Amino acid sequence: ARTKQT
Amino acid sequence: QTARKSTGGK
Amino acid sequence: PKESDRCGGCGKFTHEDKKNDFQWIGCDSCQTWYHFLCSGLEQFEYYLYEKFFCPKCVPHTGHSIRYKVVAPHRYRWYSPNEKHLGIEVGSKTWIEDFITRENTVPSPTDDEVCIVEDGYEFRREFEKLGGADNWGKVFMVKDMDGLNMTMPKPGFDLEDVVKIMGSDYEVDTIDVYNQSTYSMKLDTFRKLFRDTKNRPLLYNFLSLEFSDNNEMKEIAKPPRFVQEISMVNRLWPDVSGAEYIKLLQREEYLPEDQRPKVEQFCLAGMAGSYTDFHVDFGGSSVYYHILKGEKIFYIAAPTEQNFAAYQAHETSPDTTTWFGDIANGAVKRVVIKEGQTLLIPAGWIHAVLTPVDSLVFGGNFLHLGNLEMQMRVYHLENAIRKEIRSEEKFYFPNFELLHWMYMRNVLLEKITEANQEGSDMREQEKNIWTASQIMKAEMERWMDRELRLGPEKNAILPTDDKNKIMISVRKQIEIQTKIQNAK
Ligand SMILES: O=C(O)CNC(=O)C(=O)O
Ligand SMILES: [Fe+2]
Ligand SMILES: [Zn+2]
Ligand SMILES: [Zn+2]
Repeated sequence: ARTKQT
Repeated sequence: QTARKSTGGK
Repeated sequence: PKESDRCGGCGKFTHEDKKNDFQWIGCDSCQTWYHFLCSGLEQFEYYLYEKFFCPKCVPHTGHSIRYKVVAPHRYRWYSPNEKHLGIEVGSKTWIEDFITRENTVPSPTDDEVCIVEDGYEFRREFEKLGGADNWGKVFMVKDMDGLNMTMPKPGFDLEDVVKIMGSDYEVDTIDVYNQSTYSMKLDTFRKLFRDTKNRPLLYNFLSLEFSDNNEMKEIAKPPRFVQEISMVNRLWPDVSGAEYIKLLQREEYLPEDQRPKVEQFCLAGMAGSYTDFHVDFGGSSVYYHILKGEKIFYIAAPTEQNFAAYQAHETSPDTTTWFGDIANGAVKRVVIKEGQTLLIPAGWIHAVLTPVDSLVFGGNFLHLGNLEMQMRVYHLENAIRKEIRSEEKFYFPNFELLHWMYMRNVLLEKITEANQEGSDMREQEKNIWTASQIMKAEMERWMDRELRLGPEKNAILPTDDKNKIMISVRKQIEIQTKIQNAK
Protein backbone atom coordinates (compact mmCIF):
# COMPACT_ATOMS: atom_id res chain seq x y z
CA ALA A 1 0.00 0.00 0.00
CA ARG A 2 0.97 3.65 -0.42
CA THR A 3 0.90 5.76 2.72
CA LYS A 4 2.13 9.04 4.12
CA GLN A 5 2.68 10.79 7.44
CA THR A 6 2.04 14.42 8.35
CA GLN B 1 11.38 -7.63 16.89
CA THR B 2 8.41 -6.46 19.01
CA ALA B 3 6.42 -9.62 19.81
CA ARG B 4 6.11 -9.42 23.57
CA LYS B 5 3.60 -8.75 26.34
CA SER B 6 2.10 -5.25 26.16
CA THR B 7 0.38 -2.82 28.52
CA GLY B 8 0.71 0.92 28.38
CA GLY B 9 1.24 2.22 31.88
CA LYS B 10 -1.09 3.66 31.90
CA PRO C 1 -6.05 24.28 1.01
CA LYS C 2 -6.43 21.43 -1.50
CA GLU C 3 -9.45 19.15 -1.98
CA SER C 4 -7.39 16.16 -3.12
CA ASP C 5 -5.72 16.15 0.32
CA ARG C 6 -9.05 15.91 2.13
CA CYS C 7 -10.12 12.73 3.88
CA GLY C 8 -11.93 10.64 3.22
CA GLY C 9 -13.64 10.40 5.51
CA CYS C 10 -14.23 12.15 7.90
CA GLY C 11 -14.32 14.65 5.02
CA LYS C 12 -11.60 16.63 6.82
CA PHE C 13 -8.02 17.87 6.31
CA THR C 14 -6.54 17.29 9.76
CA HIS C 15 -7.66 14.29 11.80
CA GLU C 16 -9.09 14.95 15.26
CA ASP C 17 -6.22 13.08 16.93
CA LYS C 18 -6.49 3.76 18.40
CA LYS C 19 -4.21 6.74 17.70
CA ASN C 20 -4.36 7.87 14.06
CA ASP C 21 -1.05 9.62 14.54
CA PHE C 22 -0.62 11.73 11.42
CA GLN C 23 -1.05 8.93 8.93
CA TRP C 24 -2.85 8.46 5.62
CA ILE C 25 -3.42 5.63 3.17
CA GLY C 26 -4.35 6.06 -0.49
CA CYS C 27 -6.89 4.13 -2.55
CA ASP C 28 -5.26 2.37 -5.49
CA SER C 29 -8.63 2.45 -7.26
CA CYS C 30 -10.25 5.85 -6.61
CA GLN C 31 -6.98 7.58 -5.64
CA THR C 32 -8.52 9.48 -2.70
CA TRP C 33 -6.61 9.70 0.60
CA TYR C 34 -7.84 8.38 3.95
CA HIS C 35 -6.67 8.94 7.50
CA PHE C 36 -5.60 5.48 8.70
CA LEU C 37 -8.34 5.63 11.35
CA CYS C 38 -10.80 6.48 8.54
CA SER C 39 -9.72 3.81 6.06
CA GLY C 40 -11.82 1.16 7.75
CA LEU C 41 -8.71 -1.00 8.18
CA GLU C 42 -7.35 -2.18 11.51
CA GLN C 43 -3.72 -1.61 12.48
CA PHE C 44 -2.84 -5.24 11.74
CA GLU C 45 -3.78 -4.76 8.07
CA TYR C 46 -1.78 -1.61 7.39
CA TYR C 47 1.15 -3.53 5.89
CA LEU C 48 -0.75 -6.49 4.42
CA TYR C 49 -2.19 -5.08 1.21
CA GLU C 50 -0.38 -4.37 -2.03
CA LYS C 51 -3.65 -2.94 -3.36
CA PHE C 52 -6.34 -0.96 -1.50
CA PHE C 53 -9.26 -0.55 -2.39
CA CYS C 54 -11.42 1.42 0.05
CA PRO C 55 -15.08 0.88 1.09
CA LYS C 56 -16.25 3.27 -1.68
CA CYS C 57 -14.91 0.72 -4.18
CA VAL C 58 -15.04 -2.86 -2.87
CA PRO C 59 -18.55 -3.65 -4.20
CA HIS C 60 -17.22 -2.64 -7.64
CA THR C 61 -13.46 -3.21 -7.41
CA GLY C 62 -13.21 -6.28 -5.20
CA HIS C 63 -11.34 -6.77 -1.93
CA SER C 64 -7.86 -5.39 -1.24
CA ILE C 65 -5.07 -7.51 -2.71
CA ARG C 66 -2.45 -8.56 -0.18
CA TYR C 67 1.23 -8.92 -1.05
CA LYS C 68 2.20 -12.40 -2.17
CA VAL C 69 4.32 -14.47 0.21
CA VAL C 70 7.80 -14.11 -1.27
CA ALA C 71 10.11 -14.73 1.71
CA PRO C 72 8.40 -17.02 4.31
CA HIS C 73 11.69 -17.16 6.26
CA ARG C 74 11.64 -13.39 6.89
CA TYR C 75 9.48 -11.12 9.04
CA ARG C 76 9.10 -9.03 5.91
CA TRP C 77 7.67 -12.07 4.13
CA TYR C 78 6.50 -9.82 1.30
CA SER C 79 9.86 -8.35 0.26
CA PRO C 80 11.63 -10.02 -2.72
CA ASN C 81 14.81 -8.15 -1.76
CA GLU C 82 15.09 -10.36 1.32
CA LYS C 83 14.66 -13.69 -0.47
CA HIS C 84 18.38 -14.36 -0.22
CA LEU C 85 18.83 -13.46 3.45
CA GLY C 86 18.88 -15.80 6.45
CA ILE C 87 16.01 -17.59 8.17
CA GLU C 88 14.72 -15.34 10.96
CA VAL C 89 13.57 -16.61 14.38
CA GLY C 90 10.72 -17.30 14.26
CA SER C 91 9.38 -16.69 10.78
CA LYS C 92 6.93 -19.13 9.22
CA THR C 93 9.84 -21.12 7.80
CA TRP C 94 11.65 -21.07 11.13
CA ILE C 95 8.69 -22.23 13.24
CA GLU C 96 7.72 -24.91 10.74
CA ASP C 97 11.20 -26.42 11.06
CA PHE C 98 11.41 -25.82 14.80
CA ILE C 99 8.27 -27.90 15.31
CA THR C 100 10.19 -30.95 14.02
CA ARG C 101 13.36 -30.85 16.17
CA GLU C 102 11.59 -29.12 19.04
CA ASN C 103 11.28 -32.17 21.32
CA THR C 104 15.05 -32.71 21.34
CA VAL C 105 15.49 -29.91 23.88
CA PRO C 106 16.29 -31.50 27.27
CA SER C 107 13.82 -31.66 30.14
CA PRO C 108 14.50 -29.54 33.24
CA THR C 109 16.13 -30.81 36.44
CA ASP C 110 14.33 -31.13 39.79
CA ASP C 111 15.97 -27.95 41.06
CA GLU C 112 14.78 -25.97 38.04
CA VAL C 113 11.17 -27.13 37.91
CA CYS C 114 9.08 -28.99 40.44
CA ILE C 115 5.98 -30.76 39.13
CA VAL C 116 3.05 -31.29 41.49
CA GLU C 117 -0.31 -33.01 41.15
CA ASP C 118 -2.48 -30.35 42.74
CA GLY C 119 -2.56 -27.12 44.73
CA TYR C 120 -2.25 -28.89 48.08
CA GLU C 121 1.03 -30.52 47.14
CA PHE C 122 2.23 -27.24 45.67
CA ARG C 123 1.53 -25.62 49.02
CA ARG C 124 3.54 -28.31 50.87
CA GLU C 125 6.53 -28.20 48.50
CA PHE C 126 6.35 -24.41 48.34
CA GLU C 127 6.69 -24.23 52.13
CA LYS C 128 9.52 -26.77 52.23
CA LEU C 129 11.55 -24.45 50.02
CA GLY C 130 10.94 -21.36 52.15
CA GLY C 131 7.80 -20.08 50.45
CA ALA C 132 7.53 -16.88 48.41
CA ASP C 133 10.42 -15.21 50.26
CA ASN C 134 12.79 -17.87 48.97
CA TRP C 135 11.08 -18.63 45.66
CA GLY C 136 13.51 -19.65 42.95
CA LYS C 137 12.16 -22.62 41.02
CA VAL C 138 9.25 -22.92 38.63
CA PHE C 139 6.27 -25.08 39.54
CA MET C 140 3.86 -26.90 37.26
CA VAL C 141 0.58 -27.83 38.95
CA LYS C 142 -1.39 -30.43 37.02
CA ASP C 143 -4.70 -30.00 38.84
CA MET C 144 -5.73 -26.59 40.14
CA ASP C 145 -7.66 -27.93 43.13
CA GLY C 146 -6.27 -26.39 46.31
CA LEU C 147 -4.70 -23.40 44.54
CA ASN C 148 -7.69 -21.23 45.42
CA MET C 149 -7.50 -19.91 41.87
CA THR C 150 -10.83 -18.78 40.44
CA MET C 151 -11.17 -19.87 36.80
CA PRO C 152 -14.00 -20.37 34.25
CA LYS C 153 -15.65 -23.78 33.86
CA PRO C 154 -14.57 -25.42 30.59
CA GLY C 155 -17.15 -24.80 27.90
CA PHE C 156 -15.91 -21.27 28.40
CA ASP C 157 -14.03 -20.22 25.28
CA LEU C 158 -13.21 -17.29 23.03
CA GLU C 159 -16.89 -16.70 22.27
CA ASP C 160 -17.67 -15.93 25.90
CA VAL C 161 -14.69 -13.56 26.02
CA VAL C 162 -15.80 -11.41 23.08
CA LYS C 163 -19.36 -11.35 24.46
CA ILE C 164 -18.11 -10.12 27.83
CA MET C 165 -15.36 -7.80 26.57
CA GLY C 166 -17.06 -6.48 23.43
CA SER C 167 -16.72 -7.22 19.71
CA ASP C 168 -14.97 -3.88 19.20
CA TYR C 169 -12.57 -4.29 22.12
CA GLU C 170 -9.09 -3.73 20.68
CA VAL C 171 -6.27 -5.96 21.90
CA ASP C 172 -2.57 -5.75 21.08
CA THR C 173 -1.97 -8.90 19.07
CA ILE C 174 1.22 -10.55 17.83
CA ASP C 175 1.53 -11.09 14.09
CA VAL C 176 3.56 -14.26 14.65
CA TYR C 177 5.28 -14.55 11.26
CA ASN C 178 6.05 -10.84 11.19
CA GLN C 179 7.09 -11.02 14.86
CA SER C 180 5.30 -7.73 15.57
CA THR C 181 2.38 -6.36 17.58
CA TYR C 182 -0.72 -4.61 16.19
CA SER C 183 -4.18 -3.73 17.43
CA MET C 184 -7.02 -5.98 16.31
CA LYS C 185 -10.71 -6.03 17.22
CA LEU C 186 -11.62 -8.97 19.42
CA ASP C 187 -14.30 -9.89 16.90
CA THR C 188 -11.76 -9.86 14.06
CA PHE C 189 -9.49 -12.24 15.97
CA ARG C 190 -12.47 -14.47 16.59
CA LYS C 191 -13.32 -14.66 12.90
CA LEU C 192 -9.69 -15.56 12.12
CA PHE C 193 -9.51 -17.97 15.03
CA ARG C 194 -12.76 -19.63 13.91
CA ASP C 195 -11.33 -20.33 10.45
CA THR C 196 -9.05 -23.25 11.29
CA LYS C 197 -8.39 -24.12 7.65
CA ASN C 198 -7.48 -20.76 6.15
CA ARG C 199 -4.69 -19.11 8.16
CA PRO C 200 -2.28 -17.21 5.88
CA LEU C 201 -0.94 -15.53 9.03
CA LEU C 202 -0.97 -16.67 12.66
CA TYR C 203 -2.04 -14.44 15.53
CA ASN C 204 -1.48 -14.63 19.25
CA PHE C 205 -2.41 -12.06 21.83
CA LEU C 206 -0.85 -12.04 25.29
CA SER C 207 -2.08 -8.69 26.39
CA LEU C 208 -5.84 -8.65 26.88
CA GLU C 209 -6.01 -7.33 30.44
CA PHE C 210 -9.49 -7.43 31.96
CA SER C 211 -8.96 -6.34 35.56
CA ASP C 212 -11.07 -3.23 34.83
CA ASN C 213 -13.99 -5.20 33.34
CA ASN C 214 -16.57 -5.77 36.09
CA GLU C 215 -17.75 -9.09 34.64
CA MET C 216 -14.45 -10.72 33.55
CA LYS C 217 -12.48 -9.60 36.59
CA GLU C 218 -14.59 -11.98 38.70
CA ILE C 219 -14.39 -14.99 36.38
CA ALA C 220 -10.61 -15.46 36.31
CA LYS C 221 -8.46 -14.51 39.29
CA PRO C 222 -4.89 -15.17 40.48
CA PRO C 223 -4.25 -17.94 43.01
CA ARG C 224 -4.86 -16.73 46.55
CA PHE C 225 -1.15 -17.00 47.34
CA VAL C 226 -0.47 -14.64 44.43
CA GLN C 227 -3.01 -12.11 45.73
CA GLU C 228 -1.47 -12.21 49.21
CA ILE C 229 2.02 -11.31 47.97
CA SER C 230 1.24 -9.01 45.02
CA MET C 231 2.82 -5.59 45.66
CA VAL C 232 0.36 -3.93 43.27
CA ASN C 233 -2.53 -5.60 45.10
CA ARG C 234 -1.11 -4.44 48.46
CA LEU C 235 -1.00 -0.82 47.24
CA TRP C 236 -4.30 -0.74 45.33
CA PRO C 237 -6.46 -2.94 47.57
CA ASP C 238 -9.84 -3.53 45.94
CA VAL C 239 -11.56 -2.67 49.24
CA SER C 240 -14.86 -0.99 50.05
CA GLY C 241 -16.76 0.82 52.80
CA ALA C 242 -14.90 2.01 55.89
CA GLU C 243 -11.69 0.26 54.83
CA TYR C 244 -11.67 2.42 51.72
CA ILE C 245 -12.44 5.53 53.76
CA LYS C 246 -9.51 4.78 56.08
CA LEU C 247 -7.52 4.38 52.89
CA LEU C 248 -8.26 7.95 51.78
CA GLN C 249 -7.86 9.39 55.30
CA ARG C 250 -4.31 8.13 55.38
CA GLU C 251 -2.61 9.52 52.30
CA GLU C 252 -2.68 5.91 51.07
CA TYR C 253 -5.03 6.30 48.11
CA LEU C 254 -3.61 5.86 44.63
CA PRO C 255 -5.37 6.78 41.36
CA GLU C 256 -6.70 3.87 39.30
CA ASP C 257 -4.98 5.24 36.18
CA GLN C 258 -1.66 4.92 38.01
CA ARG C 259 -2.25 1.23 38.79
CA PRO C 260 -0.03 -1.14 36.76
CA LYS C 261 -2.58 -3.38 35.01
CA VAL C 262 -0.85 -6.71 34.47
CA GLU C 263 -2.25 -9.20 36.97
CA GLN C 264 -5.21 -10.43 34.91
CA PHE C 265 -4.41 -11.28 31.29
CA CYS C 266 -6.31 -13.36 28.78
CA LEU C 267 -4.17 -14.98 26.08
CA ALA C 268 -5.39 -16.73 22.95
CA GLY C 269 -3.09 -18.15 20.32
CA MET C 270 -3.35 -20.04 17.05
CA ALA C 271 -1.65 -23.39 16.67
CA GLY C 272 1.84 -22.86 15.26
CA SER C 273 2.37 -19.63 17.21
CA TYR C 274 5.75 -18.85 18.68
CA THR C 275 6.79 -16.22 21.20
CA ASP C 276 10.54 -15.70 21.42
CA PHE C 277 12.85 -15.59 24.44
CA HIS C 278 12.28 -12.87 26.97
CA VAL C 279 12.05 -12.11 30.66
CA ASP C 280 8.67 -10.80 31.80
CA PHE C 281 8.75 -7.05 32.33
CA GLY C 282 10.03 -5.75 35.67
CA GLY C 283 11.23 -9.24 36.51
CA SER C 284 7.63 -9.93 37.43
CA SER C 285 6.50 -13.40 38.42
CA VAL C 286 3.84 -15.15 36.38
CA TYR C 287 0.87 -17.43 36.85
CA TYR C 288 -0.33 -19.17 33.70
CA HIS C 289 -3.39 -21.44 33.53
CA ILE C 290 -4.38 -23.37 30.39
CA LEU C 291 -8.13 -23.22 29.97
CA LYS C 292 -7.94 -24.88 26.54
CA GLY C 293 -5.13 -26.19 24.38
CA GLU C 294 -1.47 -26.79 25.10
CA LYS C 295 1.78 -24.86 25.49
CA ILE C 296 5.45 -25.75 25.35
CA PHE C 297 7.75 -23.47 27.35
CA TYR C 298 11.50 -23.29 26.74
CA ILE C 299 13.08 -21.89 29.86
CA ALA C 300 16.46 -20.95 31.33
CA ALA C 301 17.39 -20.16 34.94
CA PRO C 302 18.01 -16.54 35.92
CA THR C 303 21.78 -16.97 36.45
CA GLU C 304 24.39 -14.35 35.55
CA GLN C 305 25.79 -16.63 32.85
CA ASN C 306 22.30 -16.88 31.37
CA PHE C 307 21.59 -13.17 31.90
CA ALA C 308 24.82 -12.28 30.06
CA ALA C 309 23.91 -14.56 27.14
CA TYR C 310 20.37 -13.11 27.04
CA GLN C 311 21.51 -9.50 27.19
CA ALA C 312 23.87 -10.11 24.27
CA HIS C 313 21.20 -11.94 22.30
CA GLU C 314 18.78 -9.07 22.84
CA THR C 315 21.25 -6.31 21.85
CA SER C 316 22.72 -8.01 18.79
CA PRO C 317 21.00 -7.20 15.46
CA ASP C 318 21.34 -10.87 14.52
CA THR C 319 17.95 -12.37 13.85
CA THR C 320 18.85 -15.88 12.72
CA THR C 321 20.21 -17.52 15.88
CA TRP C 322 17.95 -19.26 18.38
CA PHE C 323 18.93 -18.22 21.89
CA GLY C 324 18.92 -21.87 22.94
CA ASP C 325 21.70 -22.63 20.47
CA ILE C 326 24.07 -20.25 22.28
CA ALA C 327 22.97 -20.71 25.89
CA ASN C 328 25.36 -23.59 26.55
CA GLY C 329 22.57 -26.11 27.17
CA ALA C 330 20.68 -23.91 29.64
CA VAL C 331 17.37 -24.11 27.75
CA LYS C 332 14.95 -26.74 29.07
CA ARG C 333 11.62 -27.94 27.70
CA VAL C 334 8.40 -28.15 29.67
CA VAL C 335 4.93 -29.02 28.33
CA ILE C 336 1.73 -27.67 29.85
CA LYS C 337 -1.60 -29.24 28.96
CA GLU C 338 -5.22 -28.22 29.30
CA GLY C 339 -6.13 -27.64 32.95
CA GLN C 340 -2.53 -27.31 34.12
CA THR C 341 -0.93 -24.23 35.65
CA LEU C 342 2.60 -22.83 35.50
CA LEU C 343 4.03 -20.66 38.28
CA ILE C 344 7.21 -18.80 37.35
CA PRO C 345 9.35 -16.76 39.78
CA ALA C 346 11.33 -13.62 38.86
CA GLY C 347 13.91 -13.61 36.09
CA TRP C 348 13.22 -16.83 34.19
CA ILE C 349 14.08 -16.44 30.49
CA HIS C 350 11.52 -18.26 28.34
CA ALA C 351 10.17 -18.77 24.82
CA VAL C 352 6.85 -20.47 24.08
CA LEU C 353 5.40 -22.61 21.29
CA THR C 354 1.64 -23.10 20.81
CA PRO C 355 1.12 -26.57 19.28
CA VAL C 356 -2.69 -26.29 19.42
CA ASP C 357 -5.29 -23.49 19.41
CA SER C 358 -5.26 -22.22 22.97
CA LEU C 359 -6.96 -20.09 25.59
CA VAL C 360 -5.00 -19.09 28.67
CA PHE C 361 -5.56 -16.97 31.76
CA GLY C 362 -2.44 -15.58 33.37
CA GLY C 363 -1.01 -12.57 35.14
CA ASN C 364 2.13 -10.77 36.24
CA PHE C 365 3.04 -9.53 39.68
CA LEU C 366 5.87 -8.21 41.80
CA HIS C 367 6.60 -9.48 45.31
CA LEU C 368 9.04 -8.76 48.14
CA GLY C 369 10.49 -12.29 48.08
CA ASN C 370 11.87 -11.62 44.60
CA LEU C 371 12.92 -8.00 45.15
CA GLU C 372 16.62 -8.45 44.36
CA MET C 373 15.90 -10.48 41.25
CA GLN C 374 13.28 -7.92 40.15
CA MET C 375 15.86 -5.12 40.45
CA ARG C 376 18.41 -7.34 38.66
CA VAL C 377 16.02 -7.79 35.70
CA TYR C 378 15.34 -4.06 35.81
CA HIS C 379 19.09 -3.40 35.36
CA LEU C 380 19.07 -5.92 32.52
CA GLU C 381 16.16 -4.14 30.79
CA ASN C 382 17.78 -0.73 31.25
CA ALA C 383 21.12 -1.94 29.89
CA ILE C 384 19.33 -3.38 26.84
CA ARG C 385 17.23 -0.24 26.42
CA LYS C 386 20.39 1.88 26.13
CA GLU C 387 21.41 0.03 22.97
CA ILE C 388 18.07 -0.67 21.33
CA ARG C 389 15.01 1.60 21.10
CA SER C 390 11.78 -0.03 22.29
CA GLU C 391 8.35 1.14 23.40
CA GLU C 392 7.51 1.80 27.04
CA LYS C 393 4.40 -0.40 26.80
CA PHE C 394 6.57 -3.53 26.61
CA TYR C 395 8.05 -2.65 30.02
CA PHE C 396 6.49 -2.78 33.47
CA PRO C 397 4.05 0.17 33.88
CA ASN C 398 5.12 2.70 36.53
CA PHE C 399 7.85 0.44 37.91
CA GLU C 400 9.68 3.14 39.87
CA LEU C 401 6.56 4.93 41.10
CA LEU C 402 5.24 1.63 42.44
CA HIS C 403 8.33 1.34 44.63
CA TRP C 404 8.22 4.96 45.83
CA MET C 405 4.67 4.26 46.98
CA TYR C 406 5.47 0.86 48.49
CA MET C 407 8.37 2.35 50.46
CA ARG C 408 6.24 5.30 51.59
CA ASN C 409 2.91 3.58 52.24
CA VAL C 410 4.03 0.16 53.46
CA LEU C 411 7.63 -0.36 54.55
CA LEU C 412 8.15 3.07 56.11
CA GLU C 413 5.14 2.57 58.38
CA LYS C 414 6.23 -0.94 59.37
CA ILE C 415 9.76 0.19 60.26
CA THR C 416 8.47 3.27 62.08
CA GLU C 417 6.07 1.21 64.19
CA ALA C 418 8.72 -1.34 65.14
CA ASN C 419 11.04 1.52 66.04
CA GLN C 420 8.41 3.12 68.28
CA GLU C 421 8.27 0.00 70.45
CA GLY C 422 10.96 -2.59 71.23
CA SER C 423 11.78 -3.73 68.74
CA ASP C 424 14.15 -5.79 66.60
CA MET C 425 12.41 -6.47 63.27
CA ARG C 426 14.61 -9.54 62.72
CA GLU C 427 12.33 -11.44 65.11
CA GLN C 428 8.87 -11.36 63.53
CA GLU C 429 9.76 -9.37 60.40
CA LYS C 430 13.22 -10.28 59.11
CA ASN C 431 11.74 -10.41 55.61
CA ILE C 432 10.26 -6.91 55.82
CA TRP C 433 13.57 -5.59 57.11
CA THR C 434 15.87 -7.09 54.45
CA ALA C 435 13.52 -5.97 51.66
CA SER C 436 13.54 -2.40 53.02
CA GLN C 437 17.34 -2.28 52.76
CA ILE C 438 17.36 -3.78 49.28
CA MET C 439 14.65 -1.46 48.02
CA LYS C 440 16.25 1.54 49.74
CA ALA C 441 19.64 0.88 48.15
CA GLU C 442 18.03 0.65 44.72
CA MET C 443 16.10 3.86 45.28
CA GLU C 444 19.25 5.65 46.46
CA ARG C 445 20.64 4.88 42.98
CA TRP C 446 17.50 6.21 41.29
CA MET C 447 17.68 9.41 43.35
CA ASP C 448 21.31 10.05 42.53
CA ARG C 449 20.53 9.47 38.85
CA GLU C 450 17.60 11.87 38.86
CA LEU C 451 19.85 14.50 40.42
CA ARG C 452 22.73 13.88 38.04
CA LEU C 453 20.55 14.38 34.97
CA GLY C 454 17.13 15.61 36.07
CA PRO C 455 13.65 14.01 36.26
CA GLU C 456 12.10 12.24 33.28
CA LYS C 457 8.90 13.48 31.64
CA ASN C 458 6.05 15.28 33.42
CA ALA C 459 4.67 13.79 36.65
CA ILE C 460 4.17 11.85 38.74
CA LEU C 461 6.32 12.28 41.86
CA PRO C 462 8.15 15.62 42.14
CA THR C 463 11.83 15.37 43.00
CA ASP C 464 11.16 17.08 46.33
CA ASP C 465 8.64 14.48 47.48
CA LYS C 466 11.15 11.77 46.66
CA ASN C 467 13.89 13.46 48.67
CA LYS C 468 11.47 13.81 51.59
CA ILE C 469 10.54 10.14 51.52
CA MET C 470 14.20 9.11 51.32
CA ILE C 471 15.08 11.36 54.24
CA SER C 472 12.34 9.75 56.31
CA VAL C 473 13.45 6.31 55.17
CA ARG C 474 17.10 6.91 56.05
CA LYS C 475 16.03 8.14 59.48
CA GLN C 476 13.87 5.15 60.47
CA ILE C 477 16.39 2.78 58.96
CA GLU C 478 19.27 4.29 60.90
CA ILE C 479 17.17 4.12 64.06
CA GLN C 480 16.25 0.45 63.62
CA THR C 481 19.91 -0.45 63.12
CA LYS C 482 20.82 1.24 66.41
CA ILE C 483 18.18 -0.98 68.02
CA GLN C 484 19.77 -4.01 66.36
CA ASN C 485 23.26 -2.95 67.45
CA ALA C 486 22.04 -2.51 71.02
CA LYS C 487 20.22 -5.84 71.35
O1 LIG D 1 1.54 -17.63 25.58
C1 LIG D 1 2.78 -17.47 24.97
O2 LIG D 1 2.72 -17.41 23.55
C2 LIG D 1 3.66 -16.39 25.63
N1 LIG D 1 3.28 -16.00 27.00
C3 LIG D 1 4.28 -15.73 28.04
O3 LIG D 1 5.45 -15.86 27.83
C4 LIG D 1 3.79 -15.39 29.48
O4 LIG D 1 2.64 -15.52 29.73
O5 LIG D 1 4.73 -15.15 30.52
FE1 LIG E 1 6.44 -14.43 29.28
ZN1 LIG F 1 -10.19 11.13 8.16
ZN1 LIG G 1 -11.60 3.92 -3.34
